[PDB]
Amino acid sequence: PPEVKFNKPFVFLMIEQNTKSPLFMGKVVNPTQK
Amino acid sequence: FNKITPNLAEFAFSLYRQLAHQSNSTNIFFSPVSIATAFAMLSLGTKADTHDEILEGLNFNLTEIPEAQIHEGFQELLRTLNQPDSQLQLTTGNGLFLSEGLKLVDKFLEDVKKLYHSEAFTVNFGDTEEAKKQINDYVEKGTQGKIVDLVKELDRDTVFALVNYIFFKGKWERPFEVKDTEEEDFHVDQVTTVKVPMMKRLGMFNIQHAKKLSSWVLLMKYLGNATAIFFLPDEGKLQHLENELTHDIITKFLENEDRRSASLHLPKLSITGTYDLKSVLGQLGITKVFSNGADLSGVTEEAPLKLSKAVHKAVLTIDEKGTEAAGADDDEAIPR
Repeated sequence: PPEVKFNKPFVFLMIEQNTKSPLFMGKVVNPTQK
Repeated sequence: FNKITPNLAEFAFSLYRQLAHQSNSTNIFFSPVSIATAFAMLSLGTKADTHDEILEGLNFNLTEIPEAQIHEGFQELLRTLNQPDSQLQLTTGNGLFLSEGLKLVDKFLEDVKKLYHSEAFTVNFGDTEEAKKQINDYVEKGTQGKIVDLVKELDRDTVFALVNYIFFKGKWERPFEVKDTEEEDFHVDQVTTVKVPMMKRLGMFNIQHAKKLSSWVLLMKYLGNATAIFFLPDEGKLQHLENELTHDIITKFLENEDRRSASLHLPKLSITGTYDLKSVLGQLGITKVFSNGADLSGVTEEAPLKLSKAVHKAVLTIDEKGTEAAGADDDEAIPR
């Protein structure tokens, strides 16, 4: 089974199921950075 | 899907892009909905092009949706958000801090109460410490200890402070096992690799390839009415991804329910975003409300006010159990 690895800068979204509204959005460039 | 969702999503990408252009190589995190809620609420007390720049700045289009329905959209949105599934924890609230002796416009007060479930408080901005103590506490309680001291320095001339917050605490539908969390390399840039605690689980995932984004999209399901979407851009395609994001493209994703077998590696993480949105909001078209031409006569008909500061802070925690996130807005008004 293939390895899907978030080990490089990536973008993401937190969505509310009903409204479909973007509660949160962010980019991780370096975890050890906050 | 809330009538005003598409716009909120387009505001998120619009705002995100301004932020990623402001600082190129740093972690970003904010709450589009929170920011949109505070400013849509604010517009109510504005007029003319001051008022229109805000609505247009939030990606709203009056020919597509009448103003009355816009606020009505938020009204239901806040209502829905505050009515999560038993397994999910999610709250959002609005507090309007008004100075002592400020002669508010009756309509504004009633509009913000009805349409934005806003709580009115009276505070003396002359007693700076006291004023701060109250705002940060209201924020801390709403964010259950996640966001403390949102306001470190409060200007004595402040006429009112519009404060909004969102709290989130969701659990993974299928969580990671702590014992599988080992340290792995995270590739920051060509010459920068760093070890970070990397969670992992072998299971069935919603993984789709979005050619239009040259990225792979991962859908993580929370126990309840929440979902997190992760975008993994192809080599050198990060900017392209940020650039190509749209609501249509996203909406199409969630529309796909196909799952596949994979070994997921997701970084445990803790990131905090703290911004002054006055600049990035300007790039969006929102300027007059911060200027000497600002029209807030809808909030008060006695003195002409204006917004001097647009503060946003959001905190994100992601681990094996799920995700905790908080967002809070501090918009301060002063004599213009």
